[PDB]
Amino acid sequence: PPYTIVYFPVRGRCEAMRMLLADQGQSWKEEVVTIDTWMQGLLKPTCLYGQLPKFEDGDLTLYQSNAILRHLGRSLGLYGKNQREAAQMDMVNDGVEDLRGKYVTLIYTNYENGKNDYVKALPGHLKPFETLLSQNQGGKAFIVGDQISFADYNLLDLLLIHQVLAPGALDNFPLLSAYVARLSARPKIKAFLSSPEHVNRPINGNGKQ
Amino acid sequence: PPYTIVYFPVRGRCEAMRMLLADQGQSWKEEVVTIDTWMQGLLKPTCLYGQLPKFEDGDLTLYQSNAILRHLGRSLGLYGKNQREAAQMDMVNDGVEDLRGKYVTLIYTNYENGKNDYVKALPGHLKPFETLLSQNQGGKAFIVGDQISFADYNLLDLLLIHQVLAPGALDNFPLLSAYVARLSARPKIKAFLSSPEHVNRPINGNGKQ
Ligand SMILES: N[C@@H](CCC(=O)N[C@@H](CSCc1ccc([N+](=O)[O-])cc1)C(=O)NCC(=O)O)C(=O)O
Ligand SMILES: N[C@@H](CCC(=O)N[C@@H](CSCc1ccc([N+](=O)[O-])cc1)C(=O)NCC(=O)O)C(=O)O
Repeated sequence: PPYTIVYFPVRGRCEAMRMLLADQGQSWKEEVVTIDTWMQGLLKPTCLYGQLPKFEDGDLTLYQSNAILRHLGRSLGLYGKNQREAAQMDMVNDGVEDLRGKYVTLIYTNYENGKNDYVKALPGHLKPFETLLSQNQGGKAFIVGDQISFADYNLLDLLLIHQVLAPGALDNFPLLSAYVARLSARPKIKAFLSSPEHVNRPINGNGKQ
Repeated sequence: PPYTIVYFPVRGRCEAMRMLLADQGQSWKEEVVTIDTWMQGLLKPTCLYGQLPKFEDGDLTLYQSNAILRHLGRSLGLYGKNQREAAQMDMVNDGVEDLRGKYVTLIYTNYENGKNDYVKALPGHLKPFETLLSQNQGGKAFIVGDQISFADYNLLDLLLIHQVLAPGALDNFPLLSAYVARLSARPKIKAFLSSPEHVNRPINGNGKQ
């Protein structure tokens, strides 16, 4: 700490890290970058890869959302109890990222002509996570192990935005449905998902969801 | 150990982990999966996300090429000396993965009409790495710190395949140019690059590069 999130005024690739920080009783500063400011092209060239979010943790400045998540997981003790779990958490998080990428592509470049197809192939992309849960404590714990990890927050966010994209998304996924509800009931999470900062923030930059 | 790699008969997303292993004096098993076999539909359904590569350390089965790289780097001591370096290495690796995905799309779905534009935009995508190096001992050491990390093997592979795609891609990037020469000059790595299993193996599965 202190923690500072530099991002556009949307949930997008930052809602997961915010739930993590909130569920760990951490406070952070939000630096909102409007599209107008970004179009001026002043901040963009200063970003390592020309993109946001940008994260500041004390003297450390990071880019790449997944790198930020892993940093928080490693520093706040949300990365498993050993190398074996750490590897499994990375495997889970990479899967989460692959789906988010496709979700993003759908939202921003082909929403009206590709939603039906996307929702059609969605169960196939969610099944792996249902399987993962079934293999861990029968699915009554977390995605990996008995302790919540950064992967959980990223996966939770992914599942939540897909339930908005497709209402009955988890109908045929009992473990994932109970998983989402279980984590959403976590006091700090419930409070976060209920806060105005979160409610007032649109899921994506084009309003589509 | 023992290490087993289940992948297609290409370098693709496994050449990086392969150089890493070889450079660490490690040996492994190569289970080559041909297109024909893959189209038989027996292995795919058994893969966590329906894709390869698949990895086996003996008791632990992994998927996601970056999870594998991170796992090897973590268990073999190639993940930095502290939390700060590990975070920056992740930031590096994420950036490498971002460009690899675009590289992959070009080669497999739009090589002909997209190469011109891709190579034109390539300098802008490599610059960040040139910059990172200039901020780490003038680029005399590694991508992050002075110790080789899983991130270095991934970046090296990325730079090498782009050198074949666009000769002179590093003409305006002296630090990256040297970076590649040096690491490729490493005894274990140099031996790998000259091995028949590597030499005979195509970069991609569609004969393009
Ligand atoms: N791999 C990187 C990917 C980052 C990325 O896609 N960043 C986008 C924003 S998230 C998606 C997004 C886009 C636009 C808005 N908006 O409000 O206008 C919000 C979110 C960006 O910086 N775009 C600016 C640019 O490239 O010039 C990561 O995971 O952090
Ligand atoms: N995020 C995953 C992505 C894995 C991925 O894209 N895997 C591809 C192979 S690498 C790219 C590739 C494609 C084809 C060949 N080939 O020889 O025909 C080789 C490599 C795959 O399994 N495709 C099968 C499928 O989706 O059905 C990772 O990083 O490991």
